[PDB]
This record gives sequence, structure tokens and C-alpha cells, in this order.
Amino acid sequence: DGNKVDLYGKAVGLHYFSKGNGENSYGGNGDMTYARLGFKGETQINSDLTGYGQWEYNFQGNNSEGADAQTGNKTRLAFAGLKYADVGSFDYGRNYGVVYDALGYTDMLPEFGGDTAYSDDFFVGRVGGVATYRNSNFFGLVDGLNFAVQYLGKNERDTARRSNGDGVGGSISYEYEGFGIVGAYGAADRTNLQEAQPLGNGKKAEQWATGLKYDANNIYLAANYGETRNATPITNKFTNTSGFANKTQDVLLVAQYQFDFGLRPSIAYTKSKAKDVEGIGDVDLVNYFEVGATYYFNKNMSTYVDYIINQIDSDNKLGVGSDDTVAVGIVYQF
Amino acid sequence: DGNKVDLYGKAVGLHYFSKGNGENSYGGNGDMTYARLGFKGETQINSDLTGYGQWEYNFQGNNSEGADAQTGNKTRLAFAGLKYADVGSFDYGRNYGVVYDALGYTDMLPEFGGDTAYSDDFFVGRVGGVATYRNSNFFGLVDGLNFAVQYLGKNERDTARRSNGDGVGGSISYEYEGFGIVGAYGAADRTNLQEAQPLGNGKKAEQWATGLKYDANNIYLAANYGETRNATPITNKFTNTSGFANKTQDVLLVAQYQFDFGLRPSIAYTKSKAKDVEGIGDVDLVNYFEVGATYYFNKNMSTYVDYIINQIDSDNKLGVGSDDTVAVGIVYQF
Amino acid sequence: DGNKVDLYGKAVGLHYFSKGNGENSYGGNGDMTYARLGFKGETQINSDLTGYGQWEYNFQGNNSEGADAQTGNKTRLAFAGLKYADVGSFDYGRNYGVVYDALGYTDMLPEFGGDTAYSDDFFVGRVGGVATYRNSNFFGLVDGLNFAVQYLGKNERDTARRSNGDGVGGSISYEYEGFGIVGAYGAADRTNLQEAQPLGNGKKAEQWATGLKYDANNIYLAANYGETRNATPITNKFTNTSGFANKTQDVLLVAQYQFDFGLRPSIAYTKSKAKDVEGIGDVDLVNYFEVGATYYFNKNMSTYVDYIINQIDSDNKLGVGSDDTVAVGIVYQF
Ligand SMILES: [Br-]
Ligand SMILES: [Br-]
Ligand SMILES: [Br-]
Ligand SMILES: [Br-]
Ligand SMILES: [Br-]
Ligand SMILES: [Br-]
Ligand SMILES: [Br-]
Ligand SMILES: [Br-]
Ligand SMILES: [Br-]
Ligand SMILES: [Mg+2]
Ligand SMILES: [Mg+2]
Ligand SMILES: [Mg+2]
Ligand SMILES: [Mg+2]
Ligand SMILES: [Mg+2]
Ligand SMILES: [Mg+2]
Ligand SMILES: [Mg+2]
Ligand SMILES: [Mg+2]
Repeated sequence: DGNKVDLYGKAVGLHYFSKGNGENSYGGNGDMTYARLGFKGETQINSDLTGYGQWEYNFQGNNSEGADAQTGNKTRLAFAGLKYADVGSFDYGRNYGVVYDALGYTDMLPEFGGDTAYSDDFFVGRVGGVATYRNSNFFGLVDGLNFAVQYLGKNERDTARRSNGDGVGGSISYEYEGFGIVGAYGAADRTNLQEAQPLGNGKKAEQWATGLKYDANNIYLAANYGETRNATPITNKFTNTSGFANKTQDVLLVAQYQFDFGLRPSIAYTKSKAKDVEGIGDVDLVNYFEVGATYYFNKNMSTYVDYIINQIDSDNKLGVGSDDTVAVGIVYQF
Repeated sequence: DGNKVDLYGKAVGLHYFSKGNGENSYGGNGDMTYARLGFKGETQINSDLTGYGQWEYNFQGNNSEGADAQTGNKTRLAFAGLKYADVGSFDYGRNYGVVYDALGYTDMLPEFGGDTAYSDDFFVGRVGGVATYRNSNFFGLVDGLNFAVQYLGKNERDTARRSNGDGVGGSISYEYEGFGIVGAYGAADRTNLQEAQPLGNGKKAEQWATGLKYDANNIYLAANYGETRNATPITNKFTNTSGFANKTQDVLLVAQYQFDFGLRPSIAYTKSKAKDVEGIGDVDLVNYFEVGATYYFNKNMSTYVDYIINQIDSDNKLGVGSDDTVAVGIVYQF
Repeated sequence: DGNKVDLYGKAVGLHYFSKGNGENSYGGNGDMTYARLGFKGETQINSDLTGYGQWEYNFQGNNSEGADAQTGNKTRLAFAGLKYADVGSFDYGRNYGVVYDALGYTDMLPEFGGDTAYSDDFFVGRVGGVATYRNSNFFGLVDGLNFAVQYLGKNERDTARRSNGDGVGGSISYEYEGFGIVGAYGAADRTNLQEAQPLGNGKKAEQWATGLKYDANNIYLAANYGETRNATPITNKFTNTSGFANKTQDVLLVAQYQFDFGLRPSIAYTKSKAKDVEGIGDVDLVNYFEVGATYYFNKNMSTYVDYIINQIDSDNKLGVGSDDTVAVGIVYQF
């Protein structure tokens, strides 16, 4: 009856290599195997109207069958919506925060990358309780011009890190001839639990980002810049103190090429600097170069290596790990 | 070849609006998105015999991807059985309590309702370890006459609220010309842990209900009345004390219409009164009117609003919420 | 596009009968209902090369929908790999040890059996972080001659029971005209947390087993013999101390017949004895006879009974359970 639903997923055999047991590395050390399961469906309601829904789950494959069986298991996405011919889509539930419309540009590495797209972090990553309106080609009048607004409902959780107040954010993008340019901005109230943390001071959190990319002829090139206020979560590893960076400035870059025979090498740089952090001043949160590659056997099977050359120094005042990490992956997906 | 199984699910974007906080409301306040996933299968073994099984899970969509990720996640149903031609069906596992053959009559609202069909609550909701026998049209000899019996095995759990002793229950119903009537009753042993609770006293739990319904010509009218002894779970928020109501008296009413263009308005009333509650006597547990509507775009897509006009008063002796609660939902299902 | 993926699972209505709880039985008492869900996929990359992946999850059906909802839920398998023409298969993730290549011989009972194939126990059961290479028919040159090697990456977990160090293990088998013979062995480092336990002492865990089987003409006969040194997990029930048996010796015998009409009687014997147990000396871990049966209605539906005649005596120095257990099961699978 014009419903299309496709159960999807992957099994990801994954191993991280880092110094020691990886307490002072970028990614850690050991087994990091996991699996994904989801559905994605879409129903033709009439000529002009589609309904749709999606759910996606993370099942870790590197816990025992003992008491730790559920460590890092979670729902990543859960949302439903309606899409109306020449007017836009509207969805609600657990979904990507708008500002990920910009950060998605550089979140293209075989394993790492994407460092500033925190989950449960306002308009940066996948969160809870968002209403999202999206528009393609400006109601159909302007090919390549897209925009979105997103309404974030307050989530007063048990942890400051996973909480938020009410907020609004949005995004505008233009694509033309393989190039793409995009800007995204959100702000939200911070909750009383966030204000009580040692790190971070202010009533509102803000995040913004811009992106430029070239995505054509088997070349992928992209850059993202942005900044945040009272929005980037941080932990002092020395004091076990936590909260949010009063300011960050963040800059990511990525260069890839896709060979017809399956190989797709990747080169990147990422740097995120916190400022005005209490007791500290300026610090680096992320600072690295990346070399990697993915080999695609076909649409269902790939392998990959991903090497993070970590520029964080062993000095780092927040305890951010300074050692390198290499990831090795085998993936079956459907 | 012989076998039919169909993966099923829904994604529900869901939001509740109450004063506060929602501490003092019927339903709470904020994001309540969730998803469901299940399978349902039937195999033709021969001409007279079919095997079947069902599993159903709830994935909350309004938790973070942190330490609270698993909150409210659970298996709803997990059972397997055989259905023999003129004998009946026999199944075992986690399934609906028998007395829910009565309560289902009124559990028909867009979001709320069904207030007395508690889970893990002897016979009124989905419970563990039930062997259920069911019969259609009295061995095929009496059109519209159905019955069932169910054996509940002891579950001594860590919690009095989620426990039970051994029990037996059943249900009888007759349907004719769009009308339906149905009686159900179960009784069981209480566990020591339940007897140790300050609220509620008795060796035995009991629950019964009767149902009346009209279900034709696009009209749905239904009413349930019931009582319980030592069965309905309760809390006194003034004392942080818990247990079970020595007695309750329960009445639910529902009226709905289905318009061919998809709109289905709903009107309801629910009162549940506890009696003989230690240090209190009588006290309402539930008391409200409902108005709502579901808009069905088709078999896969729907939206709804449900408004609960809460008649509980701010003097209620157990601290039961007195504020209403409006729910708004968007549903993709397959 | 040359991909075949099956979603699969089962619903198992399951009940165990034992004296009392029974806190002193082989298997326990009460509702043991569960379900499984998994996918299994295979993609033809080219005429000589296949990709594959598998995920499998256990969903308990005997928990309430309260705080205990998650007890016993776990990923059993999560792996992906490549299979090349005659050269062999390579996979990584959570998978069966390499010593279960032998123990699978007798792990054939309707419900029980398989006592020495502990999960998260080096090479005997399902684990986390294994790299497994497998070869059939010695590169296509010797019909019926198969072998495998497996590399076990260290998992330092919160618990001694679920930890391992790095190890290697392997297996070799040979089948000809319904007869089968197998040998398997592995060794790995113990972790410091393991060595810190009062029970067990040694740098290295080791496990080995051999198997003979006849599997033809509806007869199934199999035997396994095995030993372990610092690998088999134990608890002293009197003193509440835990660790690993310094040694064990294990025998598991099985006989079954498959009638064409669906019945499949089973008879078994299992004994595992620990030696050099701190504070104790020699003591039986498992000692029983089995007598059960499985009735297959078809490929999707079965029932079974499994009766374990426990020869553990009430004298057991470790407090191992001595009473019998009977299981009754109903299974829908797809
Ligand atoms: Br995926
Ligand atoms: Br994160
Ligand atoms: Br559903
Ligand atoms: Br029920
Ligand atoms: Br309703
Ligand atoms: Br409930
Ligand atoms: Br299965
Ligand atoms: Br191909
Ligand atoms: Br185990
Ligand atoms: Mg773990
Ligand atoms: Mg502060
Ligand atoms: Mg600030
Ligand atoms: Mg460095
Ligand atoms: Mg009492
Ligand atoms: Mg009121
Ligand atoms: Mg020791
Ligand atoms: Mg005995």
C-alpha cells in the first residue's frame, strides 16, 4: 500500500591500538566491536504528503555476558514526521541537532573525526526532544538553497553533561556545481544543574559553525570552523571536576579521494581550543592530524585503518590524553 | 514454506505539557518519545494445528546516550504456543493477564486511559510466567462465546511492587451484533515481601472486572467496572511509604467515533478509589475526564492529542497529582 | 546486488522445576522464558570472495518491567569477516572460542548440557575480541580435514570471572562417513585481577578437549574429554570466595536418536572435577545423568523436556547444588 520499510544494521569488528592500556591516548586500547540495528520507513499518504519514521540502536560487542553486558548500549535515533510536497518536512523525537548540519561536512573519517559533534550537547550531535523543520530548494523556488529551524525542549536530566534547557537553532546552506557552503547557529538556556558546576559560567549556551566543501569528481574536501559558549563539555582529569568550556574555538579539515577500485584514503586535521576555563585559562581539547583509508569491497563490506597523530602534549592542563591511536575495522552492513 | 513471521514496530514522537515540573500532574511534563520493536510469527504445522510466537520490546527515546540510556527499556511480551482446531490455544511466557480480557474494552484512548491495567500486577496487565488457555466460540459450537483460564506462577522478585505468588484466573465473554460483554476474575497468593509492606494486608490478591461494549457502525462505546483486594499498588508521597490498597473500586467509560476521512475523537471518564488504606481510609487514586483525537493518515501514519482534565484535588491524602496533562504525538508504525 | 541477509530469532516459553527455589539445585526453579534476535548476512564480492557478519542478542522474558528489566540481557555474538575461495575465512569480534570446536560435540541437549563451555572464559565459550582464521578441507586438498587458529586479545574487565589476557588457541578436525574426530587447545595470560583471587594460581590459563562423534542414519553419538589449568571459574559457596580451579578434568557423553515423526530422545552423562582447589583438594563441579526429549513439529516449532539427575551430593565442599532439575520448553523460531 505504498509503505516502504527497511530494517538496517551493521556488525563492526573493531580494534584500537594505543600505548599502555591507552589511559593517556586519543581513543583508548583494546576491543571496540559493536553492532547497529535500525529501521527507516516512509509512507506515501497522497500525492503531496509523505509520513516517515526512524529508530537506530547501538549494541556494544566488547562487553562480557556478565554484569557489564549493557555498557554503552543506547538508542541513537527515534523520531517520526511528515513531509509536504512544496512546503517542508517536520519531525519530532531524538535526532541530530541542527548545527550538525554544518559539522557533518567534516565528520567523514573511517573511524574517528567529528570530535566537536558531542551527543546530548544542545545543537551539536544527536539529542532528545527536538522539533525540526527542514526546507529543500527554498519551497522549490531556488535550486540548491536549503534551510532548517529546530526547537529543543528542555531535558532536566540527572547529570549536567546530558542536560539542556529550551532552545532554538537553525541552518542555511547553498550547493552549486559540487561546492557547498553552510552556516548553523543555536542558543539555549542552561539548567540550574549546569550552572552549579565548577567549570562554566553563564545563563545561555551557544554554538555556531560554518562549512565549505567540494564534493565532486571523486574528490571530497571540507572545512568547518566554529565556536561555542558555555556549551562544550569538559572534565579536568586531575581534579575529577566537570562542566563546560566558557569558550571554545574549533577548526576541522578533511581531504579524501575515492578510487574506482574501492580504496578511499583520508587525510585530516582537527583542533579545538577551550578558553577562559576556570583555574586554567586556555587549553587544547583536541589537536591532531589523521591518516587513513577505507577499502570498500562493495555496498555491504569494507575494511579500514584510521591513524590519529595526536598533537596534544603530555603537559595538557586538563589531562586530555596525548598518545596516538590506530583503529582497525571490518564491517558488514545491510 | 508453512511459516509466516512479520517484524513490526513504531516510532512515536511524543510530548507531554503539564504545569511545572509536572511533579503534581497526571502524566508529567517534557519529552516522552519511544519506539517499539517486535516479531510475531505463525507456522501451519498441519490442517488442525498451528504454532506461534511473539516478542515485543520498548526502547525509550527520551534518555540520554549516557548512564541513564537504559531507563524504561524492557521486554513487553515473550511467549510461544500452539493452537489446535476445536480444542483451543495454549501459550506460555510473558503475556497479558487474563483480567485484561475485561480491561481492554476501555484501554482505547490515543495516549492515556487504561489506568487499572498495571504491569507486573497479578492479572490486570502484562506479567511474567503465565500459562494461558483460550477458546473461541465454545469449541466451535457457540458462535461468539469465548473463554480462557490462566495459571500464574510465583515470581519472587526484589521488589514487592513487581512480585506475585501462584494464582489462577479466567474470563468469559459473549459477542453478538456489535455488542460485547465480558467478565474476568483472578486470585493469587501474595509474597512475604508484599506482606512486609506497610500499605495493604492479606495473604491473597484478587481482581475482577466486567465489561460492556458496542463496536460497529463506526461507533465505539465501552464501559468497565471492577474491584480489587490487596492488588492495586500505591504510594503515600507524604510518608515515602508504599504497598497495595486493601480495596479499590474502579470505573472506566469510553466513547469514540471513527470518521472515514481519518479523524477519531474520543471522550472518556475514569475513577479509581482505594478503601481501607492504613492511616487514611478512602482516597481517590484516579479521577479524570478526557477529550482527545487521533488523526489517521493511513495504516502507517497517525497524529494525536489527548487532554486529561484531572479531577484529583490538591488535598488528596496520598499526594496523587491534581494537575491535568496534555499529550501530543506523531506515530509511524509498520 | 549479491547480498543475502536474514533476520532471525526465537521465542522460548521456559519453566524449570526443582525442590524449593531451589537454591541447592542444578538449574534453579521458576520462569526462565527468553527470546533471541539476530541477523546473519553474506555478500558475494567476486566469484571467489564473500563478506559476512553476524549479530545475536538475548532478551530475557522473565524480568518485570521495573528496575530489574535488563537482568540477563546481552549480545551473544557480534562479528564480521571475509571468506576467500580455498584459502580460508578470517573474522573478528565477539565469537565462539576455538576450544568450543571440540565442546560443540556434546552441546546438543534440549536445554541443559554443555557445562564446560563457559562464556567469557578464554577459549571454551563465547568471548570478546577474538580473531579467528578457519580452513576447510586443507585448502581444498584433503576432503574432511579442517583446522583453525584463534587470537584472543586481552580484556581487562571489572571482574576476574570475565577477564582474560592475550592468548592463542587452535583446533583440528577430521570427518569421514558419519564419524568425526577433533582436538582443540588454547593458552592465554591471566590478568593481575585473576591472580589476586584466592582460588587459582598461575601465569597462564589452558584448556584442551578432544571429541569423537558418530552423526548418521538418525543416530547421534558423541564424547568429549578435556582438561583445564587455571581456566575454569569457581566459587566457594560457604566462604563466598571466588576464582579459578587450578585443574579440572571433564567428560561429557551424549546419545540421541531422531525419529522421522519429530521425536528426538536424548540421554547424557557429564562430569567435571576440580583438583588442587585451595583449602579443599579435589571436588566435583558437575556430575549428572540426563534424560529428555525434543519434539519437532517442523523447522519453526518444537517442545521439549529435559531432566537432570544430579549426582552432586549434599556433602559438596564448594556448596555446588545437589538437587535435580526438570525443564519444560516451547519454542517458536524463525
Ligand atoms: Br548502520
Ligand atoms: Br559524545
Ligand atoms: Br507496535
Ligand atoms: Br493481563
Ligand atoms: Br481513547
Ligand atoms: Br504500570
Ligand atoms: Br535463534
Ligand atoms: Br562487486
Ligand atoms: Br557461563
Ligand atoms: Mg564492559
Ligand atoms: Mg559555574
Ligand atoms: Mg561563560
Ligand atoms: Mg602528543
Ligand atoms: Mg502489610
Ligand atoms: Mg484537579
Ligand atoms: Mg591466586
Ligand atoms: Mg544429588
